[PDB]
Amino acid sequence: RNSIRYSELAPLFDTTRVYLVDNKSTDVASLNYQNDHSNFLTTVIQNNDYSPGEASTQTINLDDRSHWGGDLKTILHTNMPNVNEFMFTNKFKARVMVSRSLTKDKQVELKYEWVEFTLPEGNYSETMTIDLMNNAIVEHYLKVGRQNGVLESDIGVKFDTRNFRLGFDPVTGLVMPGVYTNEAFHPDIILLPGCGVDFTHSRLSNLLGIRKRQPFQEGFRITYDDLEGGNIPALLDVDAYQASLKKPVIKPLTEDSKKRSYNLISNDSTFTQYRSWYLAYNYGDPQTGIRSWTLLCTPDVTCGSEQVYWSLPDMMQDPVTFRSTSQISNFPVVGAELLPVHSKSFYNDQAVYSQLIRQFTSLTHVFNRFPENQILARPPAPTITTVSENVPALTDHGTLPLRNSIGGVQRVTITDARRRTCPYVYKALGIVSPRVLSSR
Amino acid sequence: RNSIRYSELAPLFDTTRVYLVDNKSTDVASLNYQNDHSNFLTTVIQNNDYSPGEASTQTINLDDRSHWGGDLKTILHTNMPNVNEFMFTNKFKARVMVSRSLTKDKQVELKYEWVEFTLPEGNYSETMTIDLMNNAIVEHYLKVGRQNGVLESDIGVKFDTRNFRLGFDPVTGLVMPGVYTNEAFHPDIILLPGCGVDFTHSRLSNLLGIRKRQPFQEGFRITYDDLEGGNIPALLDVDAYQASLKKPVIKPLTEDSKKRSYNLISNDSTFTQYRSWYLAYNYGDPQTGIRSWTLLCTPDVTCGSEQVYWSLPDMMQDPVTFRSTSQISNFPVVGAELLPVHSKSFYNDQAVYSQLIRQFTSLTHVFNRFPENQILARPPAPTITTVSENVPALTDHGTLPLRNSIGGVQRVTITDARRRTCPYVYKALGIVSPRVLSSR
Amino acid sequence: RNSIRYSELAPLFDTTRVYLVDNKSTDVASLNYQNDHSNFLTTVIQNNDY
Amino acid sequence: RNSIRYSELAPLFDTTRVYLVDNKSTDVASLNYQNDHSNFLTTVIQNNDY
Amino acid sequence: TFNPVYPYDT
Amino acid sequence: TFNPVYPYDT
Amino acid sequence: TFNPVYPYDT
Repeated sequence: RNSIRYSELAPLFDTTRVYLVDNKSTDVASLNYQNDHSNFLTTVIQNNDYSPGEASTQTINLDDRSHWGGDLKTILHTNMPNVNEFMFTNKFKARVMVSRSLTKDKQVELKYEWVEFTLPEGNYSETMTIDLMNNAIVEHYLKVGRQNGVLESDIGVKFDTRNFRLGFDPVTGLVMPGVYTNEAFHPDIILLPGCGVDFTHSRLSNLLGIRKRQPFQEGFRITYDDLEGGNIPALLDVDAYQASLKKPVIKPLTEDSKKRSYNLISNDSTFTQYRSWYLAYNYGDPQTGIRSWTLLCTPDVTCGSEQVYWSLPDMMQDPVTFRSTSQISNFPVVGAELLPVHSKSFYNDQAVYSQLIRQFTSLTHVFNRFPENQILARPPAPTITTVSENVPALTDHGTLPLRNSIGGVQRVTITDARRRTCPYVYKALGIVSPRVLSSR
Repeated sequence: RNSIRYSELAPLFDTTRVYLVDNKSTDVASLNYQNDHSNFLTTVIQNNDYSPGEASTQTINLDDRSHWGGDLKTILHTNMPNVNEFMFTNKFKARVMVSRSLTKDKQVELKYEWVEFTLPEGNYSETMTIDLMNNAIVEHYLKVGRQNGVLESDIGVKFDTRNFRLGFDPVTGLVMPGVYTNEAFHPDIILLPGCGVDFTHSRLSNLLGIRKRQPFQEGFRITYDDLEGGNIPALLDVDAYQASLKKPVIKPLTEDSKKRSYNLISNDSTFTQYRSWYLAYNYGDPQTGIRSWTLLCTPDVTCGSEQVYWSLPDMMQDPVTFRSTSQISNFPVVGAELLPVHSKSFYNDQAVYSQLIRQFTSLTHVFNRFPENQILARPPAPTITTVSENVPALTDHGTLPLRNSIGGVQRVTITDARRRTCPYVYKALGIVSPRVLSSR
Repeated sequence: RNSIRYSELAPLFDTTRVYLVDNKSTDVASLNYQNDHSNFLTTVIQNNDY
Repeated sequence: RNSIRYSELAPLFDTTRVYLVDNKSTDVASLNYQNDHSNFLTTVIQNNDY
Repeated sequence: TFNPVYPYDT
Repeated sequence: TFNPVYPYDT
Repeated sequence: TFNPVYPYDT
């Protein structure tokens, strides 16, 4: 009526457990080899005698007269890096200045080009991720920039995280303090005329916390031109003003120590040519600015909760509309689950008291190369850093229909959103508990 | 129809609870003794009269006319060390230099050999675990190295955690800062010509966060030869260059205070003979380098979520294909569960501001013995340390079939992946609640 | 009595799973576009042809 | 009474057609090779997957 | 005329 | 007669 | 000619 028979052993009734597990010493040796914990074979047999493979011949038979089903809970555990190549978090296109030249007697010829910089897999934490990006902009300048004109003064594109506009005085037209108040509010990207960044093929966008208000329109390009209204205002010549006590004030600090120009639009304007995203969003025209088509969001280092799909092709019936095949990247799905990664949050009031000390701690100002320029400076570390953290996930799918004849060797397969094994799985295993559902 | 009888007590119906518990004062005295919380006996009787053992005679009878089953939830609690012998996290083979000699008139005879260093069980935290490893490399040099030639200058194998390549200038061919930027990115292992490490029999690999892209091929050996492309570049002679203001620059600092050689390949090259894994992974040939067969992963101190299997040989029916036996290491399994250990993550911006202070805090530079050599230095402590932490696990297995005659003494057994009691269990106990499933 | 039929595929019984998901490469292209993850369309079909 | 079943596809009734043909791109590659149009193998399956 | 792009002073 | 509204001294 | 392998100075 509801048996469960196996080769030659006492028949069992009503229910039991078949175990899908990678570890088994025997099968690892033989079976999987060129496989990994995301696409492997395993014997469900569990009987000490019998050579695996020869096991493959045997079968667990759930009484034929009834349609069976089984509860499938699984234990999935990864250890995927915040920033890696497979997830698309190690690359990102941006347009920078390539050459600054003296041409055809009087012309200033500026040549800009798009280029894709890559990051060294792993390096978690958001802030640091920013830094690694800024550094990659530089590392490039080091291989092309300088040796083709282009000064530091005109480095296009830099990810910062502050509100260049806190000091700002509605009359002066300047950041009175003479310094862009060094506190971190949200990541944003700053651009110089003519350049900009593109994330079309990268989840890092999600790390900065900047998304399109219309996601499905593939094409994340944020040009200098887009950051309308909201160019970082200029600094008051704190020195002049004070010593001068008319009043100098109108004097908007044009350079800095080591004399770098703050590219001011004209000898008059209080504004600089440096455009900030964060500004355009909440300080620019809400109806036509950038706030119109992009959204200011919480960072999230994981870069985006993605899901993984399970499949047990040789043991569960194929769900409603999937068709059975043998193409690993199209197997039927039997369970979906978010990919095991969380955002742990910490507190480091030590940030920026630490950037200050961190710089001495790290024997180099590698990230802060321009410790004077109020722009190109090293963005403030925000209190509350986030870090992707891997965690085992004791998930639980529902009862799923089973085949009344379970093969000795079952194939287990965890796929990702785009349907492809996921290299970062360290442990995957599931427990199935069959039971009756109705009869034929 | 569905009774539940016991010796001479009123019959009970429909369900109840039998308790599997180690603590009981009586049985501990008699029964278990030479056993432990992972393989013990216990009386299910729970009746104050009756000498245990004499209890063993009695039996709980679930009505014969029906096939019963019972819900089995358990409470498991361990306290296993991050690094211990049983889990294979206290040893690890590496190949180091044994002797440096002056031979047969003009020959420089270098003799290398493999050797297995061990760690002192317990010592959690990842960073510190690294240190303990580096220290073991040293401790060995202290017993063989020096007293056979081999200088410190040529110590093969050292686990570090930084990106020897941040300063790097695409033209100079040197790390301009004159210092390998002291910030921690990911663990990696550095090697000198001729040596290397092997983890074939160790989970520490998983601690460093370096795995094979093809796990089942038993054999984790990472030779110097493998770390192709990606030898730690050399340092700019910061002193020369500056004082000299042609420009010295090409000058790649050959030694350091206390004069140790940075083994530069030749009087010309800007590269040193020191090869870094982390470099090869993201800075070397992606198609043939190491990134081809190894994967950069998140650390994880636990060294690898492993599972444990339960078994109640004398109380549950043997699941589908297991056969009943009396060999403790083959009992049938009735429930699987991950071994109770998590990765708690913390923030210590105090790292490297602390290594700096930690060294004065610890009255010795035991781990930093070579505070000058930019390589052999003490790796930076990474912000965000991880620590294996034991936690009670209130798990829940499903309803499992029961025998209609439950013995007075049941045997409980928690096994591990390889099937062997697990010494680190402090508390294990379960509650079973039988109930009808169908009739005969 | 309790079937679950689809176009022309073996009938399934008692239960199964239909998946509502935004990600699908095909539908994103066509269907949603001017929509967002809070108001979107998705095919429940899951059959590679069609 | 008179079905015609296949793996997992809707059952068909009364009749249909199985095709024996050499040309198929897949099988020629694998199967026949050392054979010729007078002694060959061919899959009757005709299902694109598999 | 070579920019090391690094503030050696401090 | 302009208040910068900022304590420049300290 | 004995290396204590320890920077006693600092």
